[PDB]
Amino acid sequence: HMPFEIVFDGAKEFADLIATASNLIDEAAFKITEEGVSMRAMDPSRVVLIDLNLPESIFSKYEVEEPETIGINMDHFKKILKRGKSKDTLILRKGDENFLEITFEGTAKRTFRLPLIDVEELELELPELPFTAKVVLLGEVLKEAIKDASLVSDSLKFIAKEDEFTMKAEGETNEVEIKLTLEDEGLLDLEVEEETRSAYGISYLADMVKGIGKADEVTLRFGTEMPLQMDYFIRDEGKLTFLLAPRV
Amino acid sequence: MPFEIVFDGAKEFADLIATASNLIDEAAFKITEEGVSMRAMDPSRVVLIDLNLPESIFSKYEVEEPETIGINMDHFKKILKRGKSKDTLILRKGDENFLEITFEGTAKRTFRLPLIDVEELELELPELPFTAKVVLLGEVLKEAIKDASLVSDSLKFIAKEDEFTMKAEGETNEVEIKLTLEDEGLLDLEVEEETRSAYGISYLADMVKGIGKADEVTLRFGTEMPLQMDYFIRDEGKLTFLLAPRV
Amino acid sequence: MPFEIVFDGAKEFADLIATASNLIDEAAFKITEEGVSMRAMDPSRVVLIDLNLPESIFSKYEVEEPETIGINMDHFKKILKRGKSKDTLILRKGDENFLEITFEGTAKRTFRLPLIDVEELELELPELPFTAKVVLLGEVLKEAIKDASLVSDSLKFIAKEDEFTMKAEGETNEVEIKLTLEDEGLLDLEVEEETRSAYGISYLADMVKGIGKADEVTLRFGTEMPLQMDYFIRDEGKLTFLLAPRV
Repeated sequence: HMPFEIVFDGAKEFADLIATASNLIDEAAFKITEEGVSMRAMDPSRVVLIDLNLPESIFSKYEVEEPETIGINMDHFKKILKRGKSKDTLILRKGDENFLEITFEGTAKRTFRLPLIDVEELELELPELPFTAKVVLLGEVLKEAIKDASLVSDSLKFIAKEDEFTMKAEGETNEVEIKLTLEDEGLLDLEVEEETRSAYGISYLADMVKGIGKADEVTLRFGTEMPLQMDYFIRDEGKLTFLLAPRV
Repeated sequence: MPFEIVFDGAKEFADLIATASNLIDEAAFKITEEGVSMRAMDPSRVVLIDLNLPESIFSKYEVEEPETIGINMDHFKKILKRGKSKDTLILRKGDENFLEITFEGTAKRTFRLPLIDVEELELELPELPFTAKVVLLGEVLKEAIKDASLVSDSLKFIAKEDEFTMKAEGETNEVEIKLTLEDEGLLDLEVEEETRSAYGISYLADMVKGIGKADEVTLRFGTEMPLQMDYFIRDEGKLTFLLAPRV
Repeated sequence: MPFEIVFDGAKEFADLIATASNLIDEAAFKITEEGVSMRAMDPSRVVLIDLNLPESIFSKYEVEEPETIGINMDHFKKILKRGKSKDTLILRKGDENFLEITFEGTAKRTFRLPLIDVEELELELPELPFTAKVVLLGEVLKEAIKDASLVSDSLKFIAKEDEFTMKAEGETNEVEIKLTLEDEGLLDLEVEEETRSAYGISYLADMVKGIGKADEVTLRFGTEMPLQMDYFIRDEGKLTFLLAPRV
């Protein structure tokens, strides 16, 4: 565990990224190499897989001597990261000691000391899955549909056809459909190999999109009775990815 | 029995229904060729509400045959709360027995709302001998009710020739809200005789919860008489509360 | 008739009373012709609090009868939270035992807040040998108190000739806020010798709750001495907390 210094401009954007990921997980092992920071984790129900990739190109300073792996209490990390202001600089620094030093530089110099726990890593791989449908769309639409489907049901059907993406949720007698064509604003891109249907639990969906903003582009990939893969991009270089198991 | 009604400004429409459903729970909407109307009482039969929306405030108004539909107001409120200020609202009914609510904006979002049948009542609004008419900004009204709640649970209205007063007194505390024509918040006053009545704050509070700050509100009342309070939606639709006085 | 005081900007006045009520329950106001003054302790007898409002901050200040009134701060605060930022606040004491509070804006609103008899103790705001003085933005100050609240119950303050340093430590975790004259949030630093003290966060939490981020706070303290926190009210008035230290 050699020392490193990592620096990020915009402490608030970082917090909101960490907060999204932390919605599902509680402890995570961050891999720090000379190429970037990568975190890969499942939530306790072993239904969501989170994968964070922050290449070194999104950091204003990235001094990493030797590749190591630190364990972080995600909720404690978030309580601290939430004190960052939008124009603050975030500095994550480790010395010889077994804690993390999180510093905010702006109107003052605020320094926290975050104790480094140990996390047991699972053999977690991001496999190449045969997704038959791909969908880029505004977070605004996505956040909307999960909130609207929550009014009716616990699960949300996704239905992708050559020219229309559709979410649908059926309750005791109440029903909601959201429908999107390339003629719509919310829909940026739609690639369907074959007509594709699948369903996913709103509870998990609500937590994955909770930290996404109305303005962001989200990519969806999914297949008939296959995982849902949702990802968006951080400073157009970092990537946050969720893999979500279906309802069967 | 199909129809199609289109309203530009989904969020405005919600604010309207949300004002109505503060006191109502279930309503029959009368859909005719001239507009949509609804007349409901609250559970304690203290308040009559009367919503009229002429065809001229809808962008598209296609009604084949006049009809009446009953709506669970609370469910309808929940769905209407999902519209954005720039969405277009579409109220469509096919030959089936539910209500298609649709928001066209960044996406097409469609809800099916089951209809219900509603105990309708000998609901008529006779003209009553009001001796006082006040017109005032909504924020003056919302203020004086929120202020009065701190002291009492009744609000006394008192009109003389050139002063309008709301007064609320408790055991030791007391608040008074005086309005004269010189004040920006009063837009009009007409009093034929000195008028005094009192009304409950619980009901009043709920009547104005959904009223904008800069809305023009009209109050008509009379000594130991009901309080008629109305204000306009888009200058052509009208919302009326009739409120029973206190002893 | 015994006095009439007028203050343009009711919400500004409210926010000031609201600051000094986070610690105080009852208080005696000394109304002289020079201005209004107020000096109270919190129930712990740990924070001394002292408010002074020179008559030059009031648009109208007529005092016939210099006297002293007693006020239930929570009741006063409930009323004062009803003034709008464009309201004119009026305080009238007539012959009787109540304080008439008026908001003049879009309407005339009047409250009668009943006065009370407060066991006014003898409170001297003494002079103390402070060795460190710091001026800084509320934003910094409120953050440090929130930050430090995630770790500990006390907050060390540490002034050296060049840097000001708040520091809170628990069993495992640590926060540390450091300010030099090169930082935008420090505006004045005057240190006579190296100074260190400690204070309860819970009390610091309430003293700053009502302070705006744009505000300018003056800290004076010395080793194991009270903490003196000033912030000014329209440049003429002064609010002053005095905070017994933690050992």
